[PDB]
Amino acid sequence: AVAPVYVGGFLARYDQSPDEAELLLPRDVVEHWLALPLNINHDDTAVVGHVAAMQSVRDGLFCLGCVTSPRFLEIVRRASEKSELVSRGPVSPLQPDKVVEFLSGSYAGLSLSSRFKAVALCSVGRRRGTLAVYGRDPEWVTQRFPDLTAADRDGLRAQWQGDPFRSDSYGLLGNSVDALYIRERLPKLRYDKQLVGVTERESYVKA
Amino acid sequence: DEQQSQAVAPVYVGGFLARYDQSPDEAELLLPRDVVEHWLVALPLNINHDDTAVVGHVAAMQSVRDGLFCLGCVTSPRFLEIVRRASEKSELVSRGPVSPLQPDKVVEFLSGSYAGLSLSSFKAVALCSVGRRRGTLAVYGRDPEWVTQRFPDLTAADRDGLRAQWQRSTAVDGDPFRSDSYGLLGNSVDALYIRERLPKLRYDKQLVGVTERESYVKA
Repeated sequence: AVAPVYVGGFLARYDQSPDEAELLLPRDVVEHWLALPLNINHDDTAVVGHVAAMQSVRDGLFCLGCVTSPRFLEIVRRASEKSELVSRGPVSPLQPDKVVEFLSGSYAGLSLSSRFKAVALCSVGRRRGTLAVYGRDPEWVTQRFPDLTAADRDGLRAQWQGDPFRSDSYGLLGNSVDALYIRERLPKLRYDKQLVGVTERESYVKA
Repeated sequence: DEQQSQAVAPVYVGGFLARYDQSPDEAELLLPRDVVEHWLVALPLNINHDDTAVVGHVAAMQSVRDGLFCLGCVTSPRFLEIVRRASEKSELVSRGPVSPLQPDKVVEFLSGSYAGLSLSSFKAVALCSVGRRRGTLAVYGRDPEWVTQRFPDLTAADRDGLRAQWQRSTAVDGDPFRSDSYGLLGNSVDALYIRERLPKLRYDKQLVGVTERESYVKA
């Protein structure tokens, strides 16, 4: 469980038009700019790992991150054991993985904060199509996305191939109540799941 | 530290455990007035039906015109301290309650997290994210009278009945809470996937008229 956990997904979809103008992120700007810390919902006292790769592809900006913080993984491990959702396990093929499943359930989205400053794991991203996919092997995670080509993965593989977490369970729990009041949280996540062709039938995605 | 102390003071919670005017689709959730009044020592108060998460006790239970109403008291020092620490790391709580009300981090976190009531078969009363029976909105407050007053359906007669009960030292209490922050965190992801959580909660609030009053309810 405490072993590293990889997370991948789109930080932005070019064909997607943001609601707020501030979330506009065109291809040329992204390509022009192309390690970023990985934190929990933009709280820089909650860094859990780092972005291990970023690739601008046909449909958007894809990234792969690695959750390495032992403190964070341990807190997650303990919490996962007290989750009814986690206890239900994944769908038929995949084998149970409490930590990966808790992470899939709690932080189902990605959020690129451009103050690029950091990638935050959050309950749902503010940009659509930013579903977060967790797994123990980065190849497997990248393979969860149909839009990526072999050439796309080669570029990503080339990249990914003191505990920074200064928060606690209390902080994560305080974050959880905020998550319950995010409007259209599940519909957004399902929309994202649809847009990137990821199913619960071949991943740990809970939405 | 002084305010920190107030935060961990007792929290009362009130609301209907069942609405006689609501017909549930599932038979296991049926709870008729005659059955309630017949069955009608303090019941334990727990978090989402977890025996290892008892946070207090029920201080009053009353069958009134519109359903079964109950009042409970959250007393566990450990649970309250956990909640206090988490409440300070919540954007929702930072925004505060509707104007006139005094901010109360602990009361607000409880109002946001465990907005529903769920009566288990009487064995216990559980604070949950949303109850399976409709109209089971949970209302938190520092004083029993105030909480009871948030419900327009209760008459002066109804309150006098409840009051007599809570003014009356339970067997539930040292600290009965045998869980921790990790336990509550684990449970919080479960709540994120309950279907139509917010709509149900808004329907509940309007059904019991808590909308017509001002409270710490976040839904």
